[PDB]
Amino acid sequence: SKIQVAHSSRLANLIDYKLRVLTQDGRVYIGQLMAFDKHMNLVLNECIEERVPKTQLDKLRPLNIKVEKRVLGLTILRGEQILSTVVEDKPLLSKKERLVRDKKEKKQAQKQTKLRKEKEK
Amino acid sequence: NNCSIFVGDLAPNVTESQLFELFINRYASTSHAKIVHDQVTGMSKGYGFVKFTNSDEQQLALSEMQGVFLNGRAIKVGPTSGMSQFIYPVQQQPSLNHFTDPNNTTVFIGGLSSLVTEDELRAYFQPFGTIVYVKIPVGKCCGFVQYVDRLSAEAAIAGMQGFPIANSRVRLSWGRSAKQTALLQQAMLSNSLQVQQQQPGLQQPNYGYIPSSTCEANVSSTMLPGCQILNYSNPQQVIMQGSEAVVNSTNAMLNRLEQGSNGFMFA
Amino acid sequence: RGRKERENSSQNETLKVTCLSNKEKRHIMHVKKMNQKELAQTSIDTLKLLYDGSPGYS
Amino acid sequence: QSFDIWKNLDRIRSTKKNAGQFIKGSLLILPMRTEDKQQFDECMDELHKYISKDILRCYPQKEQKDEGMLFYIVLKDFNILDSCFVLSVLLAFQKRLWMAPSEKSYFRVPKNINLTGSFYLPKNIETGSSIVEVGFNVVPDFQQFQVKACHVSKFMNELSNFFSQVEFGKCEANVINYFKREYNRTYSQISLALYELPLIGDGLFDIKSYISKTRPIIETSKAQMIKHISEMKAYNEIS
RNA sequence: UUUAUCAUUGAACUAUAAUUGUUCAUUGAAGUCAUUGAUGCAAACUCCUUGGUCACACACACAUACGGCGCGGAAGGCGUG
Repeated sequence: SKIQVAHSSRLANLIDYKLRVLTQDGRVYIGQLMAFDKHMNLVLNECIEERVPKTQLDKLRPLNIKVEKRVLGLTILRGEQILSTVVEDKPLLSKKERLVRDKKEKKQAQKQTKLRKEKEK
Repeated sequence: NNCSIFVGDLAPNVTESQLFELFINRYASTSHAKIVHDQVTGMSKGYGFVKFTNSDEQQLALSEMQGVFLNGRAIKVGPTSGMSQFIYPVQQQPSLNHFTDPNNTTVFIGGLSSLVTEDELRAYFQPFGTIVYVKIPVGKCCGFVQYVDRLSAEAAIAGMQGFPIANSRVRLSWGRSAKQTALLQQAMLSNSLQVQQQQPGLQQPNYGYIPSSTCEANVSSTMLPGCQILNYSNPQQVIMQGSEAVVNSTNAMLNRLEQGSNGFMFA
Repeated sequence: RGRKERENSSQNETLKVTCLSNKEKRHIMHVKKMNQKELAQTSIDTLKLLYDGSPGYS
Repeated sequence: QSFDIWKNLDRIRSTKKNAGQFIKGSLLILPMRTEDKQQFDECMDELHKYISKDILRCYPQKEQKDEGMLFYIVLKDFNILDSCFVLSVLLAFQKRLWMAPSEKSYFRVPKNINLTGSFYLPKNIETGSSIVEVGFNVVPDFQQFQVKACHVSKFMNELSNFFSQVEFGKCEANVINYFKREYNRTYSQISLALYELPLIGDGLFDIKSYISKTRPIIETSKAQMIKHISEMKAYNEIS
């Protein structure tokens, strides 16, 4: 889908990407990751869960496929019953804009620590 | 105006008489005063309302009682009443004529041919509801039909409109009684005020009466809601509604047909 | 934009822009914010006080 | 036109623009009542000789009243002509017993009779005059339809114009027994309500507490009425 | 296009079943709503979020197939300090 996912990136670098994560059933969840852990428990913002019916599976066996989509919103999915994750869609704001946003967050956090040091005195 | 002031944080030994003595008769005239006590304990919660007629006297009392010694504590007599989108609607009054009175149940009939009698005009307006008098002015080709119910007057106007009595079309409207018409004629000859008076109510609620119900005629009544309990008599007093009412009405209408076939009554 | 759109739009009319001072727009937006929050917090409570004497009110 | 059923059947077969196709998922229920059974049986045997068993079915009652029987006539997967024929025959027969006891013809409709009847249809209808719908029907599931005061040809034309516009579909399988149970339940309720008619006074209203509950209240209301009459007399007095 | 509960008995009954099948009912345990339901097929209309809605010109190039020799932005590969 001409996204060109990064060639040397991991889960700390794939954050806030619109993932298309596959499970053991095939119940594909599409949404933005915002956190993970050692067991790969993924929170998913604006997530949608898509499946294929049993009648559509005969047409899928060797065209249009009518998938069943349900809307989950902000969910938190476990890492046991998942199989694979890919990157489907890029986020809204770019890498330089995320860098400027992270510098603003660091400056705001340093200002908050200076405010806590001023309130402690 | 009825300005309200809310006294708060009062002592326990302060009844409504002490609050009425401290509120009224001190450069003002408090119309009402009530201390909000407990629902089941009887003790006062320390709050009370005082409603006066004038707003200036209540404002002066709230300005003078702000911090006064009330049974060992403060009075706190600041006002309770007087940027949201929702406000209650307010209206003026139609100055109380005989059209805009909802209790006005007497119908002015006109356009008569000066030929119908009083018993016949009673017979025109009898099944619409109970009635009190059917007297008409002489030489004025008009009359007055006063019911007890207002829905009976609505049914009478909605049915009897456009009905020609003795080859003469009728004119139905509202109007006052004879004494109120005499008062309006006495006040209009000098043209000083010409003010009218509202017709008195029914002192509602009234569980027993059923509107638009007529009865012409011991009584062991069960007072059940599906039937009728009480009714106004036909001239007048209050009668208990018996079970043998449709039988007496049927005998009365058969007697009326027998006496109207011959000519003993025209109504 | 297109040429004929410019000859059509610049000849029809010129509208008037309304604008207010700083304290006026501040007071109006504060009244609109309190109206939005009082509409977000309110709810119709007519059925509770309209069936108050009903036999299954308790 | 004429007063014969078969001539109007030929006319409604002719000029209704290929009306031979029936309606997919079509159902009609006509509950009727007869005084006697023996006169009904010959007409129903002639109807079953004319109309097949798969299209039309009949359902008797349980004989609870023993005087007024109730018979269901269920037309299932019917065409537009057989519906008009069955409704014309039944609407003639359930009124010929009161109007013409000496005519003695189960398929000849006289001129003095007007066809007026009531038939149920399922709720899943789509219409997108003499036959009207009803408001405030008594059946939870079905819709009652009324025809009133028509001749034979007007009945044929109005029933054909009604079934040419309505669209049926997807009826429930044993909905007939559901309608039987609901109809029997509703009319057993109104029969019990008529059974409650002598039991008004002193029977089941707890009169012993109801007298004492309303004994001061009617007295105060009567005092208010006497005060109203006295205040009205003071209001109408000139003096 | 496809489904919308079983069992005992009564009046007939096809019948290897816990009378299965047909018409009517008493009773017994839970008893998805949905039949305008569910699946498949297919077209049209409308509305939402995104962009460089950019700088010059409305132009005759190419077998080594296309002068990728403008200012940038978004994603990525390779190389150097």
